[PDB]
Amino acid sequence: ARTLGVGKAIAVLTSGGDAQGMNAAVRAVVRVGIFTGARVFFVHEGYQGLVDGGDHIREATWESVSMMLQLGGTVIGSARCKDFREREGRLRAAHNLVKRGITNLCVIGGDGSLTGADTFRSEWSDLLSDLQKAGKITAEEATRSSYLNIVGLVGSIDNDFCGTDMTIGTDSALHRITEIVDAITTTAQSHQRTFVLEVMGRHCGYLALVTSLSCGADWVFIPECPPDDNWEDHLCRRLSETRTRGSRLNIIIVAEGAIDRNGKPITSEGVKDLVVRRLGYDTRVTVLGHVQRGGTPSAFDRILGSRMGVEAVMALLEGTPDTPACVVSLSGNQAVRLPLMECVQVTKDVTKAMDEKRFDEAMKLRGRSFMNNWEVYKLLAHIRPPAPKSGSYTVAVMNVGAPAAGMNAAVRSTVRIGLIQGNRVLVVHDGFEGPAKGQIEEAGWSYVGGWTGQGGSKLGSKRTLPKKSFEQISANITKFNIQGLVIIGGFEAYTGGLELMEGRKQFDELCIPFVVIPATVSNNVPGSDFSVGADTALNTICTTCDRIKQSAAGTKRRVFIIETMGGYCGYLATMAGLAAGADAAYIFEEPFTIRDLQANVEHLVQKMKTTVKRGLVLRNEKCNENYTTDFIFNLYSEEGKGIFDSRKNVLGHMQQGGSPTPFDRNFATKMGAKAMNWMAGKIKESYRNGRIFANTPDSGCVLGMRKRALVFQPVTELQNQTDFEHRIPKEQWWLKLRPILKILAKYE
Ligand SMILES: Nc1ncnc2c1ncn2[C@@H]1O[C@H](COP(=O)(O)OP(=O)(O)O)[C@@H](O)[C@H]1O
Ligand SMILES: Nc1ncnc2c1ncn2[C@@H]1O[C@H](COP(=O)(O)OP(=O)(O)O)[C@@H](O)[C@H]1O
Ligand SMILES: Nc1ncnc2c1ncn2[C@@H]1O[C@H](COP(=O)(O)OP(=O)(O)O)[C@@H](O)[C@H]1O
Repeated sequence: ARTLGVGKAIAVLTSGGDAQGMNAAVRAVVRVGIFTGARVFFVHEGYQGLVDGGDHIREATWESVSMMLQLGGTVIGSARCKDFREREGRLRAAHNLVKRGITNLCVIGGDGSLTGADTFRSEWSDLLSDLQKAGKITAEEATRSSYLNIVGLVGSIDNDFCGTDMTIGTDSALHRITEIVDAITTTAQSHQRTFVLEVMGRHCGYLALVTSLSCGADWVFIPECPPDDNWEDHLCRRLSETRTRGSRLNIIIVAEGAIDRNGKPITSEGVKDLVVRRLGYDTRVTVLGHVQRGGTPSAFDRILGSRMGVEAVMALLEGTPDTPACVVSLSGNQAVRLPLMECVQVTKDVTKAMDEKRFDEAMKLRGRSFMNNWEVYKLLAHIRPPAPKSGSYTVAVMNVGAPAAGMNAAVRSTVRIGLIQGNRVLVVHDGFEGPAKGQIEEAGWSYVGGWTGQGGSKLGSKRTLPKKSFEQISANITKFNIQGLVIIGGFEAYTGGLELMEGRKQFDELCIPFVVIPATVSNNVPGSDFSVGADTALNTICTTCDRIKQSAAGTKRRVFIIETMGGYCGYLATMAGLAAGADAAYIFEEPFTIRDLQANVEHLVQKMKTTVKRGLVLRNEKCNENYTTDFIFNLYSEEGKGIFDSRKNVLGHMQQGGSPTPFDRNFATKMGAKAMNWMAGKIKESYRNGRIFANTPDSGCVLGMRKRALVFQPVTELQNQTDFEHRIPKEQWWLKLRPILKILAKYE
């Protein structure tokens, strides 16, 4: 309760380099801290200000952190303080903390900033014994002894720190690198242009690799897996092969830290020389640099910051004199608290691992998804397909339902990995209306050329179901020889999937296996924590929310009521509501009585009266049939008659050809591969009599992200896990957030 951090005060601090999201993190720490009834002190300019003092440590006020969520970089400012690397420095800062009573330290930094704080709470003890030779009164110390616990949120655009699935800013970083390539690409038309982007990457190929998977990079260079002997030619033959195969351009991403087998760095510029001294085409080089670090923070990063924030402050109060250092982290999509040292003493271990030419090892400590992205990437950018024909299983891929950003990313993968396996792959136009009307065709390796970035649905999707036309489809699945189905779509994908099983009872043809890759703006599919194209939507809501809000700022003291999409699923609403820091986001999964609405409006008002000048009120397009937008609006209006102005617009259904964000492109890529892979199997094990017959419920699935790993779940199994009238899954991880969303809004 709010009786947790009373008689307790904490110092927050950025350190290291600006990472879009640090502000949101700070804000969280400030507010949740003040909320725990504790006191929060700012401490400007990284570890410096802590070393310095007085003027560098103002006390934080609630209002102090508004207008931050969306602001790039750090407002509490960061520095590089070399002073802190030595004891004297600490003696100095530690002095400054005990002088103000602060006993809790929040450090939002990185591999370094972290290990600094790390090796501080460490030898803090004697630091006190030392401060007693004169320093301060042993009385202001007696009761401020062994309780200086510290936690550390990892900000970092290179996302290298070991232990967390995402560091703050890297999504944003990814966005930047993408926007460029996005452009660098949509207009290179004019000669076989060959770009050479050099992205951030000390001793970490993450942004490097990922940017390559989204762009459809022709070649990459990553620290952890050096090209070893040969290659120039490899890359030439490559860039050369693709030349004849037809191509407007080439993109060769290069991690900064790009080295060769021997450690003697491969230079972006050198790559350029090569590609020209050999095949010679206008080959240019760009070196993004310190921009990747700016721009405004993405929904994810705004959100990740808020989450880590609270996790930090909590870890800070629940702290103890018998507990080790905390490093809140995202993991399996749930916040964890990992031991600081363990983390650092490891994240470090990956560099050594690399120092010694032990890259297989380096690649190991990175392990996770990394290794996959790697293998999957090489595969998809791959030279080309081997010897086809023969008794190759043939699969069909289709889209079903409302369109999404990522569908093309998914289809492209599904097909390619398909051909890499040696299987035939048909492509279906217009979801189920497809096998039915029979608009099916074979997809060659190019059919999906550079789709990865294209939004909307190249293939065509319709949310119509299949039952009413099994005759037709079964007829076609028999004529085209479809013997496996990969369905990319949303609730109708799942729903039409269940509709398939039933068919297995009446039709032999239907007795093939099928996977369902979730692609829905709304994130309403049972089976996964995230569908594809959700971020892309969620990232557009956020944007225009910020616009609407931070606009017409002339009228001053005004409130906006915004209605987001998502049917009955209040994911978008809830998430955006938290990313654009709205005072309230009325969603369906959490019913509200008018006694609430009031308590809620008799609340924004008390704010529009004092501190705040702009109000944000988000409402799910279905949170409730009577308390309509128009209801909420007028209620919010009248009630704020004197005090403020207020307008209300309905975003409605947009993102027509909305280009998928780096994350959706990746998510949609990792999957369509993971499925065409899994399907290779089921078609294998479902063959028995020179016929293929799946009639188990192991075939026919929905592939979803489940707190930590993808899992093929059987449709029939999810049924009692899903509300069908509202078309929303029954368990929704994110409802767990609402509270933290109401906290940052200063409620309860
Ligand atoms: N080993 C260390 N001991 C003490 N402070 C450190 C250490 N490493 C880094 N720092 C501090 O972290 C801040 C920035 O270091 P950097 O190496 O840039 O960390 P990061 O990679 O997390 O941004 C500076 O205040 C620096 O003094
Ligand atoms: N845009 C995002 N929206 C939601 N979660 C995200 C986003 N970006 C990263 N994450 C989180 O980071 C986790 C770990 O990512 P990871 O396994 O390394 O794959 P990638 O290499 O695609 O990040 C994702 O599974 C997800 O939980
Ligand atoms: N797109 C790419 N970017 C960077 N390296 C690549 C790419 N594609 C292939 N390679 C590298 O080519 C080398 C050989 O490719 P591989 O698939 O192992 O077949 P083979 O070893 O017979 O040439 C590997 O080191 C692989 O990492």
